[PDB]
Parts: sequence; C-alpha cells; structure tokens
Amino acid sequence: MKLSKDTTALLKNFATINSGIMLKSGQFIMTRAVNGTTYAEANISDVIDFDVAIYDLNGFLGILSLVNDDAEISQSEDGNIKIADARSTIFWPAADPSTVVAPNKPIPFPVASAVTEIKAEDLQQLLRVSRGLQIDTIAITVKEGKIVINGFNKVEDSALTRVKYSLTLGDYDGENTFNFIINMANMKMQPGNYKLLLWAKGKQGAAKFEGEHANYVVALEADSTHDF
Amino acid sequence: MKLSKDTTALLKNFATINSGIMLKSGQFIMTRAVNGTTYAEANISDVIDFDVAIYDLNGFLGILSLVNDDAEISQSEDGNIKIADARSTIFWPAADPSTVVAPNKPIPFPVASAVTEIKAEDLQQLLRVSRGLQIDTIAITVKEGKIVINGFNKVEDSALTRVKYSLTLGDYDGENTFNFIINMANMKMQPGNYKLLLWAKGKQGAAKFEGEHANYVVALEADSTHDF
Amino acid sequence: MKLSKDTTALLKNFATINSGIMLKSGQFIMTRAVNGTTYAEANISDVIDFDVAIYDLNGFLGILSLVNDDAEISQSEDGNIKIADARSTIFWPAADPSTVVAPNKPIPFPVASAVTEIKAEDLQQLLRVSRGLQIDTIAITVKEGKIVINGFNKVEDSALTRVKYSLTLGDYDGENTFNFIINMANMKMQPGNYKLLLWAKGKQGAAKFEGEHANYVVALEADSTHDF
Repeated sequence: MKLSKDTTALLKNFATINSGIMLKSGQFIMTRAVNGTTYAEANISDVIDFDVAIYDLNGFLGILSLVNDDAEISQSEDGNIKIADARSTIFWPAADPSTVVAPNKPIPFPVASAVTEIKAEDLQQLLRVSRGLQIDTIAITVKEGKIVINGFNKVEDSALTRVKYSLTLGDYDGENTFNFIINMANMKMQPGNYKLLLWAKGKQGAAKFEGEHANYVVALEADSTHDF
Repeated sequence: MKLSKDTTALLKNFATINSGIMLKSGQFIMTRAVNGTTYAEANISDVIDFDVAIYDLNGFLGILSLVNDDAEISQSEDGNIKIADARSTIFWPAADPSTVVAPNKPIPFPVASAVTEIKAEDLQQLLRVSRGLQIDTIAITVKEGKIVINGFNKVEDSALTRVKYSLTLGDYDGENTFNFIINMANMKMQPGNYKLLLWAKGKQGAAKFEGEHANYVVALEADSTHDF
Repeated sequence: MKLSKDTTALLKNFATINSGIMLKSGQFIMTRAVNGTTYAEANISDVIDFDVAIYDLNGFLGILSLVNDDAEISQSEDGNIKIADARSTIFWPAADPSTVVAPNKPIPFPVASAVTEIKAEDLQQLLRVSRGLQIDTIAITVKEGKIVINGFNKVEDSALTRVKYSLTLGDYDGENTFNFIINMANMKMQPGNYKLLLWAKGKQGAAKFEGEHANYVVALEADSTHDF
C-alpha cells in the first residue's frame, strides 16, 4: 500500500485525537479519543492492504516524510511494518491492539434535530480565539432567530452567563429551542468547511461535523438543554 | 473605532514598556514604564473615539489580530470593550484608570545639550550584540572627536571600565565633554532611524529618541557625568 | 584575519562536535570531542594569522554574524579578540588553553581496508531516521555482494539482532568480511557527499569520512568484527 499526502495529512489530524490508531484493510479510517468524547472517520483515496495497530501515529507519519512518495509500505516478515524506499528500508513496530483504544463498527448518525454550517475562516477564528479568551466551552443556541455559538470561560462562570465570544452561523427556520454545550477541548476537526448536524433526544446529544474529507462527532455536555 | 495594522504594531511596542495602557480619544498615544524610567508617545493616523484603560494590552492586541480589519472597537454595554465584526463579536474587559500607571501629560523636550542620530542598522546591531555580550548598560560619550556608544556588563564590571562593544555615531561639533549612561533595560524603542537628543542639567539628564512615528524619553543614570 | 561565510559554516559545524576550539596560525582547523570519540579537520580558504583558544565557539560565531563580512578580527591589546568593521568594535574573550580540549596533531589515516561512498541524500536520511527510530548504533557490512548500513537500538536490543533501518551504499568489489560498528552519537559530519574509508587491524578500527569541505574520523566500537 502507499499513502498519498492527503491521507497522511488526515492521519496527522487523527493523531491529535488519539496518539495511536487501528488501521484495517480497505479505504476507511477511524479513531476516537481515549475518553470517547470525540470520534472521527474518513474514506481515503489510498487503500490499506493489511490490519495493523500503530501505537505512535505521529511518529510513524514523521518517518514516512523521510522516504520517497512512491515508498511501498507493507507488513514485515516478523509482523511489523516495512517501508521500502528506492535504496533503503525502514521497519516500524506494530503494536498489540490492546494498547490502542479504537472505536467500534460505524453506525449511521441519527436524523438531525437541527442543521447549520460553519465556514473554515470561522472555525479558525473560533479555535484561535479560545486560546486568548480562555474559552473552554461553547454553546450552540438561538438568538433573534439565528443559530449562534457563544463562548464561555467555565472555570470562572459555572452557569455560562458571561458570553466572551459570539459567532452567528445563519438563520434558523425551525421552531424548537436548545442550548447545546460543547467542550472546546473536543473540537479537533481539521481546518475546513463543515455542515453542522445537531442531534438530541432526552439526555442524549451529539454534534456531527460533516466535512469534505472527514466526519467528526463530538458529545454534548450533560448541561445541555432543549425541547426536541 | 478601527485600529490599523500600523497602530496595533505601535501599541504592541508600547506593551513592552508597560503591560497596560490608557487610551484617550484623539490621535495621540503615550505610555510610561511603571518604574518611570522610560516614556513613549506617538501620533497615530487612526482616531480613538472613547476613553478606556486596558490592563493587559498584549492580550488585547492578540484578540484584535483575530478579527477582520473592519473590526469596530467600542464601549460595551456594561462599560467594557466590544470588538464587533459583521458576524462575530468579542468582548474584552476595560479596567479602572486608577489601576493603570500612565503619564498625566506629554513630556516635552524643549532643550538639548547635544544632538546626534542613530541609524536603524546600528540600533539593531546594538540591541543584538548587547544580548550576546551580556551588555546591560551603555555610555554615550566623546572619543577623539567622535560621539560613540560604549557597552558594558555592569555585574562583571562595576566601574564601567571594560568596553565590550563600541559604536561610532559620527563626529562631535560641540565643545563639551560628557558620559551619559543608560540602562539597556530602558532601550525599548522599536526598529527604525532616530534623531538623538541628549540633555543634562546638574544631577539631571534625559535622552530622547525621536522616530518617524513614536518618540522615547529615557532618563540617564545617576553616575553620568558632563561639563554642561 | 577575515572569516568568510564558508569558514564560519564549517566552524559552526565543528562547534557541534566540541563547544570550544583552539585556532592556530595557518590555513587549517581541527577539533575533537571532549570525550575523544570523533575527530574533524579541514583546509580553509582564509588565513588565521594568530593563535587563540575560544571557549564558546557558537557564541563567537553568533557575534560574527552581527557585523559586516569585511570585519577585521584581531589580537586585542590585552590578549583577547577584537572584531571590527566600518563603525563598530566588538571584544570577545580569548580562553586559557586549559579550559578547552583540543586535538594534538593530525595522525595520518592508515591505508584502508575497504572503501565506499555515501551520497548526501543517503546521509541525511540516515541521520533523520536515526532520530525518529531511536537508532543509537549503525553497522557497516556486506550483504549480497553489497556494502550496507544497518541501524539498531542497542538499549532495546543488546545483541544487535533486530535491524530497524537498512541503507544500500553500493556493491563491494572486494572479497573480505566485516561488521564495523559505529555509535550514532559520533556521526557529526556536516551535510554533503562523502567518500567512506574504513580501516581495521586486529582490535583496532576507524572510519574516515572524506568530504569536499572537511574530513571526519570516528573510531569503531569494540564489538566490530573483520577478517582484514
């Protein structure tokens, strides 16, 4: 198998969600944070031709940048990974799968309670601002008939009453009410545009970021409220 | 009000002098070190439309560098700062004036004892060499008919007797003799060319670096000598 | 004396071998690591017109990068170093040879047992991979009529049995058997192409990397083997 630049760029991102990964034969990759707050999946143009668990994904990816593009990666004789360059060979350890937390088989996302979208420059601003504003939690709600994302510094407003940052995502044509709360540390989507699919039922809730390359599903905090 | 890239760059330089600042409506900014050793002022092209004190100038400038150019900065509903964009909004705390040391009035430099200049490439060399040679104090004096700047490491040489770096500005046309001493920690001018105005009356003295947008006034140290 | 950019670049690389150096009148420089494991030398195109020991080479070279290349480096009135250009003078300390471990004399590298080469690209990858794979020791040997370098992780594999990296240098037109072991920490040659000269007698052994700018000599580890 071979890994194009796009595929390694995706893997580098999944590497920020979970340092390790479980690759399975086919053109689909997926991962989740050790604590299950964030999950991500993607169909890739490259094809994986064997099942292997890589404990240090970013390390593996770095080692692939030292080889040619047409490098041929395969399963080493002893069970590891073999990267064959024009005149050189690199062997990378394959880990026992028990040392890598991986997600269960993919299940279709439910039908959305609410739908909207976020543009690359806005996701970028949201993420960049959280650092300087000490924003560690955001809430997607409705104000004056438009979906908006408010940012708070929970450590010192617990009730999320003092909005420090506010972003308008467009108009809401629904009729329901909600204030879905997300933990900023879970927003690991790679930069780019995203369709935002909000889902809630009772005390269950999740936000899906459907992008052009991958999909990210993040959990809503217990404190979330709605009338769906 | 809208602040341009040129104005925020100056405010960023002023933040190295004092971490907080007091803005007054108009097109003039000035600040002073909390210990009162260095002063700075600048005329700006943008206009400030409301009076406001900012405790953490740097943090503020980091937040402005995240919103568009059109970003309008205004007096918030609850008396703080509002940074409005077309689709986003960021709030920032406005401090009580009393909690921010600031100059009460501009420092005029009506008279000079000596006038010289320092070119941008030479000021840059001075600063860099200083870091490399632990130079923490400089001395402006006359040497064989030339105005020069000598650099020393005060801790390893209390008599300011071992010059580690020497820079010639030009020849002196005066008739006086002097040795103006400056603590490098007070050389906060941003890069550029400067007219240098030196003044000393008895146990008094100060140096003014006149730039083509901001000026700096730093006090000479007590062990300075002169025949003025 | 005036040091051109190519001499300072070489001097900067020797500094990674031994933080200090002993310069001597002539057109030749050399140095050896404090623990005596690696030796380096080179012919330079500038003339060093006087003996001087430099305790902090990197610092010195940094200083030299703040003045014009036309800078005159001379023996200070009091034994130290004086660097001077158009309008500025910098003084750098000369060290007592006692505080600097320098080589004694270029002992002629013996006839070689075997000879090969390593292209710049290969060398770079060897170093880059060694870091990513934590390869602390390499082995130069013959495999299928070819000279090859195998990298191991000696702390995690004492017997040097599991190759983690392998590079092909070229075919061995000779007919001897050898397994020359080198400690990665001694591979300090600056980047470029090199002629590899390997030599061994009994329990004696060393490798000389012959480059166009400079030459590096590194000893072989005790565990090396050969029938030369």
